[PDB]
Amino acid sequence: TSGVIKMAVKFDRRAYPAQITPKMCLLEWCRREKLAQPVYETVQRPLDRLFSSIVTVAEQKYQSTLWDKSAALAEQAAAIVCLRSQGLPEGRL
Ligand SMILES: [Cl-]
Ligand SMILES: [Cl-]
Repeated sequence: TSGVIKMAVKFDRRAYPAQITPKMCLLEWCRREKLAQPVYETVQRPLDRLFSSIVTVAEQKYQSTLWDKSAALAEQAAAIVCLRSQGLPEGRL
């Protein structure tokens, strides 16, 4: 159950309904299957002030390799890696 699963992704807000995001889809999958809910860890780097995040779900870790303009945006990209690497739907129009 070790290691980190990764992809190069960014969250594109106009590709989803304003009120249904990847973080919320991931939370609903955890409720349905009675798993512990997700834990995020987010950091900002001094080189260029961008953010990156890692999410832990069911003892497995997931991360995007790109950096983005806010904590919220980084956290949404982490959620996408978790869902898309597993073939789960993520809310796209
Ligand atoms: Cl959450
Ligand atoms: Cl934002």
